[PDB]
Amino acid sequence: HLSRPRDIVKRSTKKYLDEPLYHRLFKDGGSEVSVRQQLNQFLKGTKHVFKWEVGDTIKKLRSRGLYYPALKLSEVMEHRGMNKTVSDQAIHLDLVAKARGIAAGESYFVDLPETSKTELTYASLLNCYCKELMTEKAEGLLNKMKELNITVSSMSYNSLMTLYTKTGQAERVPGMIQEMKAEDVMPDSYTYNVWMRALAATEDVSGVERVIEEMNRDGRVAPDWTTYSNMASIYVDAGLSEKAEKALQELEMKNTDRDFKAYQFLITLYGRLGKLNEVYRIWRSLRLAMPKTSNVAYLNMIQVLVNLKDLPGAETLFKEWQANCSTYDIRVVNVMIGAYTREGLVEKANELKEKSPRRGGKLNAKTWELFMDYYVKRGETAQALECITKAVSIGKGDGGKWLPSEDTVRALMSQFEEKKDVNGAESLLEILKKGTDDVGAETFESLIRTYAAAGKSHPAMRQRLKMEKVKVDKATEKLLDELC
Amino acid sequence: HQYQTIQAIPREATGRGVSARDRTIGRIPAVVFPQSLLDTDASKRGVSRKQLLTADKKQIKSIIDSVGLPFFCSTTFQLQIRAGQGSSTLVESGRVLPLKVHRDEETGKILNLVFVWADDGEKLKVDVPVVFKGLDHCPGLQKGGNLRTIRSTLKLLGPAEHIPSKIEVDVSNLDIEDKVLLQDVVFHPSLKLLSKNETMPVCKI
RNA sequence: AGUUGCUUUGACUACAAAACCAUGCCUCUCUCUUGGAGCGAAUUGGAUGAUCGGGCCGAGGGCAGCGUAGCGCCUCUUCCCCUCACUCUCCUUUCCCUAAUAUGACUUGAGUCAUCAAAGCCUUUCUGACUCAAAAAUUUUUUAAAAAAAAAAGUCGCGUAUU
Repeated sequence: HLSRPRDIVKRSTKKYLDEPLYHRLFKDGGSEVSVRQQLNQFLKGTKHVFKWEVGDTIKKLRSRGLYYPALKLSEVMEHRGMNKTVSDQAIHLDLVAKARGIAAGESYFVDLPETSKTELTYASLLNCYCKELMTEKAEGLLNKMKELNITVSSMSYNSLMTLYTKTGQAERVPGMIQEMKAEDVMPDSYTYNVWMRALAATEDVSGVERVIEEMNRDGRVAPDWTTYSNMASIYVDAGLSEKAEKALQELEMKNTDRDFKAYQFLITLYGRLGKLNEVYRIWRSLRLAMPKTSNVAYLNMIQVLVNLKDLPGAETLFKEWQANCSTYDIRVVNVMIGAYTREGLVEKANELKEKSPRRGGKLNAKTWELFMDYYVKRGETAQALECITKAVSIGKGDGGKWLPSEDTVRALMSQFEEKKDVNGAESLLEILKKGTDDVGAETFESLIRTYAAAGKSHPAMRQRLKMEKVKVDKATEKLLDELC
Repeated sequence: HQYQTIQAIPREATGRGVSARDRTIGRIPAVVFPQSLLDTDASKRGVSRKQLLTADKKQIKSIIDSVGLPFFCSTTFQLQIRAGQGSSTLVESGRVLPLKVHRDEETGKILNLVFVWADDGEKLKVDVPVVFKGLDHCPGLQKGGNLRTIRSTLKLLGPAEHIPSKIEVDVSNLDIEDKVLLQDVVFHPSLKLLSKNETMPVCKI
């Protein structure tokens, strides 16, 4: 056709790729390593691509959080001769801020030419400010835009409102919506969504009934399932049930594209309400919308079923996931691991722990956290020590460090008080020392008295000055300076 | 154990593509209803508990390999309906008498199931094939005669509690050119026939 | 001195949607590419009941030819296929509607804009996966010791009975 001459089916195979780039980069999987390997193999080749092909590739790589390969492809293909326009420069600015940080994004914006510093680049930098929560520089961009008469779109106002909601100054939203209505700016559905969220955050449930009637009066915005998701979340957190069911049934009517996240929202909202029959009603629709169901829907479903106490249904779902799983997801195991430790059927939890790494799932930290929860409920402390050591050795799955909860630490130390396990208390303190540099809220401030078994340590209040100036209760130093 | 229990799952989406997708999963569509819905008169079409079902492939095939194919419409089962697969909660329960399977003539895979509720005291018509026992010991068969299979099924009308899954006769006492009528067939005295028996046997040598 | 290299190579498609509350352990743990659940229709279905018509098997007495068993003619209705009502729960062929199919809706009229060391090699060094070397672990065999080995699941088929 004359509309689209650069067709991807009829194009030459000697010059161009045999399959589209957004199909080629995802051949070996969606993993970071496989995407990087595919990009490295492609950039060394002698086959070429289209500009719209690279644009859709950038959007697909951005849509799954793959920011480094998207930035690398954009930089290399611009270096090879593909000229960025203003829109492509806005997308590249957002990609730079996503990958190398806002300090790199600011330098890219400065090094941009002057005729490229238009409303698209300004709005992209504003969004990259609000997503990184820098209120002062945000407002410094805002008054500069208002001074230079750059057209402020609804996207910028929604970005500021989401920034206000996340920072905690959520009372500014009702002033700002009337500001953007006074400045002749029509809103979108996300404007009503953040307005509703700020109104519910202001402890005002009765205000969300006058906004829905106003957008019904407007007649210009299309209501979407995200609106009803916000209504369902606000009502379920507020305890109202029938209005939440009406919102969720309207949500089910609005989900015409069979969205996986929307189905997850139905499942978790009906699970938090507690209605098992309609939970299974949406679940059968989910199995009718995707036969090869991913592990995320199982992760939601089995957690909902065990929070609604359907344990043999969860056990049959486990066998279904076993017989149809391609990746042995450890979180699926770890849901019923914590289930079997909470209801105490510990032999089957131990069997799953043994059989997971053979089938191909290595243990993360939360399984050991649930087992030390089990051991701190049943009073065995040595096995809680053996669990917390392996938990801090594994650490977090995103590169963080695992730290035990304050309530569990407090209960474990109260258990240490009775048995006079000074060695156990010292090992727990050493573990917390390795975990964190601070180590103290209630950890040892009133907990010198575990030394009241036989003698005490040497330093006499000088060790307690070492760990960054802690302060103890007034009724704690008396048995300390009695024993000197 | 005496009778079989059939676990079922409800249905809400009906159609050819949805049925083929349920069979892609391995679930077979089905229905359950009382008999009063099947009457021609809407006056006798009363309060009908018509309901849609889906059935597990492994359980249906296990029952079929257990009991046999053409005897399926005679025997009764206990239907248990639950909200989800393997749920600890039940919706309803009862006894049912099947009348219809759907199977493709190529591979024989089960395609549809038709189920009729069989509550206490319900009078239902049924077509039961008969079973001949004592073949190897029949003196007419041993001496040179042959047992001609005349009639296959008989019509029975009676309670849901006491319908036999199979009809047995004794043919070990027949010499050659001997026949046994349908009135000599061992069956329940409270059970009625509604069949044109007349001067016809079930078997003859 | 002669050959081969050094000798540039690309894009032009118009595109800010990158701002999200739920469960949250890195919640898409890896989704590239799937027709519809339209209250939508036409032939077909049929989970249903009889009439009319046609068509086997068969049941007796017999006219009929034997010491059991007959060949044509003669009284019969079950059973099947149609037909008229009820009829949407499985199946075949189509048609409409929706979704999807990469965005949006003259000046390369012989141009404008980028690129102008690519490809190798050798030292380090951060982080992942695999082969493992070998030991501790558990089973069998051999005489507490020495040799070899699986652990966890799905699928097909056979014979046989415990709610």
